[PDB]
Amino acid sequence: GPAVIECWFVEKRPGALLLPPPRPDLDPELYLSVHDPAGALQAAFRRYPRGAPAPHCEMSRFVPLPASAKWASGLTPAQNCPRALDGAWLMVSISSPVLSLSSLLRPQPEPQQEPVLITMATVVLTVLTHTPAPRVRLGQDALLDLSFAYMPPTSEPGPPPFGLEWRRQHLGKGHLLLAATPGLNGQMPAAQEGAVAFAAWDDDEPWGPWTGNGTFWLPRVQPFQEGTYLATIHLPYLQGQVTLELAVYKPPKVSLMPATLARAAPGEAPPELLCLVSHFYPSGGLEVEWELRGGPGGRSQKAEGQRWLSALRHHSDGSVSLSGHLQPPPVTTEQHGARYACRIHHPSLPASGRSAEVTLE
Amino acid sequence: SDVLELTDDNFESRISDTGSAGLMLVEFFAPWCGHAKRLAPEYEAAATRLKGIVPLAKVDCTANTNTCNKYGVSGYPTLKIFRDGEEAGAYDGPRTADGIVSHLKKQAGPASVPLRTEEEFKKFISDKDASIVGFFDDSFSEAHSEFLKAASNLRDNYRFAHTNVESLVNEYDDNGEGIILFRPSHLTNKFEDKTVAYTEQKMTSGKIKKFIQENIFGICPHMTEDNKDLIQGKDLLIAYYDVDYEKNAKGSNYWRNRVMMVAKKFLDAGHKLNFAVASRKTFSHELSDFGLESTAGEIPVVAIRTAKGEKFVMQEEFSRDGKALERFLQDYFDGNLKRYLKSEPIPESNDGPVKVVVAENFDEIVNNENKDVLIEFYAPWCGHCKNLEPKYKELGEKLSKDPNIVIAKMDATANDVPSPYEVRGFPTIYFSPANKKLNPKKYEGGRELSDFISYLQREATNPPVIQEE
Ligand SMILES: *[C@@H]1O[C@H](CO)[C@@H](O)[C@H](O)[C@H]1NC(C)=O
Repeated sequence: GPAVIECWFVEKRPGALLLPPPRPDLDPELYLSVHDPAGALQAAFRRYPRGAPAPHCEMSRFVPLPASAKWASGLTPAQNCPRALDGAWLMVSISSPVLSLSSLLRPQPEPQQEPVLITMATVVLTVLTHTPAPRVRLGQDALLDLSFAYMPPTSEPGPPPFGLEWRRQHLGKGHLLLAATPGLNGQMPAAQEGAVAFAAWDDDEPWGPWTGNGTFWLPRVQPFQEGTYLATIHLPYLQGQVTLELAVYKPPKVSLMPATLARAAPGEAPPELLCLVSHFYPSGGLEVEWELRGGPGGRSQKAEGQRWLSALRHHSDGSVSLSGHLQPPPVTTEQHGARYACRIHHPSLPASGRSAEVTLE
Repeated sequence: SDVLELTDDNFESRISDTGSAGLMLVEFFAPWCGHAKRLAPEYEAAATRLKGIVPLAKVDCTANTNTCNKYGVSGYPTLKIFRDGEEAGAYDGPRTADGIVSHLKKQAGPASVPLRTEEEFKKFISDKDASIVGFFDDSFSEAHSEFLKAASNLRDNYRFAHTNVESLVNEYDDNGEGIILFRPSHLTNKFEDKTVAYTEQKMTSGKIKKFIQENIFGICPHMTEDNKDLIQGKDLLIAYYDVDYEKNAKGSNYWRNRVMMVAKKFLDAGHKLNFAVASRKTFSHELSDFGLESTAGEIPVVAIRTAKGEKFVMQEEFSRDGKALERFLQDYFDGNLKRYLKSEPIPESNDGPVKVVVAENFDEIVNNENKDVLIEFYAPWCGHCKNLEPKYKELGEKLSKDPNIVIAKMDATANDVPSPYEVRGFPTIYFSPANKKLNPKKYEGGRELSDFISYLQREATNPPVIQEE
């Protein structure tokens, strides 16, 4: 994967993360040589798809501070700031269609270096997700992947208690769906919509660093659960946040009525054909095409006759249905054996669409 | 401002030039610390309001690693008091201007404040806290000396004063040497005297200390953040409500008088128990240990915490009659009350395949001496628990025919987990043998249906009957 990552520092200033090539174009208090003890940040970009676009990166000044929510207060019992967190911090936000990551770095006081002018920085906490734009089938369970890694102050038991929070946000209005602080028995907010999470440290080795899981499990997703999901990992005074964009979808089932046609004499018109486009989502982008296959004009010609569309039918699960209708013209003898079909197109379907046909006699 | 800024450079030097008492308060901090930023205003106020008395300094640890390392600062803010240049203990007080100024003023000695005029006297015992006043007309008295020993030993918890003023000494003693304890006048009440006289024949520091401890509070003191550590610990009944003697003195007395009204009866009758009233707000964080709702209702809520740790909560509402409180006390002393436990309601129907355990029926189910009980402690949010749910339900069904084994589960976040057991993470599974109810074994095995069957066959008390298909 990428060796360096162009980044923007905000409060823009150009910066870069080096996962040493000189860079007179950068600060270099904004040119970071990344030491990642826990390894999550480096492992994420080692897997990065080759030739994949450069990921978006934002850098900013971070100030350790107790979590604001009261449920997380348990992580910070003592009423005083740890000295081990003295020194400046930078929060790194990386997003792409491949992943969405957040990191807390501790850069050295001064840039200087014998080989090249660059600032040494150490990765303390990494929060990552490999499903930044999940697409779950309506009625199915959604598993929003989440992993993290923490490197404790080597200035001084097993991995410490931590906090995990998942919420769905919309227009500054956020709804907490799940919260936990594994390793610290406390009063947690009620889990919503049947959600649960695999929140835990991957192992309990003596000194660390450590990696952990926090993937969210949302049962039988419906269209109203569609949207922006924020996941936050908490450590005393430290927090990392990632954004996921959940899309719900359901391809339509296509069928015709009558399912089969009886024999008919020339100049006679077949019965109105009904193309049922059932239980699909989103409602938009549904297109209906009527064709006459295997006829006196190639095995694909646009059908003739009157055609129309039903209004949308709305189901409780949020999916929708609709009907296409076609009144074919009087049948010719040179149409015998040909089939009338409806070609359905919808973003949740292949390029060729989905069809249903009936044979003429 | 009036806050001296010390550094690795001038600390050792500037830390000695102290005011009169050789005392200096030092704040070790970092400007990025939230708590430090919050204290800043207060500390500036304290400094100026103590000018001349006791100097206040602050050391920026980010810029002075050597002095912070020397005094072992590991968190901000860290307030230390220095005497004549050496560490003299941390400042154990609220991080407010009032808290700081008052503590240091007392700290800036004397252990016992000398009263030279009735004016000074009246003003000393007009404090919100009690007053321990010694009356001595002889400058070389051994009693006056023993009193000063007490003052020094206890100056940390009580207010001491003494006087030789003719008037005062006469009015409060006959023999020219006595000690009067004055309870805060705003708590004066028709149920006990506002002052208590020392009556021991001899006057020794030890006897004085015991005399103080035994009488300063009366039958029902007002527990505040300042004196809680002196009131809690023993069998204690606390009535919580809108206790505030500044803006709600009437309401405060109204309820406190009804509490003391009942207390006195049981107390005079010989029963043993301490009483106290406290602000539902100042101690709102304690209300949850008794499962009490802090509604702005104003009506008081009562709860007892034995010295052991037992918790008893009055269920009946507080009657302005006192009869309700009298009932609760009767039961308490008669052993009729059930201790308090956080617990979900006992389910209406709890008929397998997995027994549902809550704190109220825990003993009945898990501790039925005649059974082997495998209990799973889970959490609503835990994913691994959700995956085990079905597999665990099957285990229950397969053991349905066995009359010795019970398969149960309890939501450990919505129910107090009884002493023997310790819930580390989720899920925590325990196995409680039929005759080792005090020694349940923590299940460390796998969480597959086969692992549970295997475990039970290998640990059951009596050979297990596992339905098999
Ligand atoms: C997170 O936990 C789930 C369930 O145990 C597992 O399937 C998934 O692979 C884990 N992912 C990580 C980050 O290891």
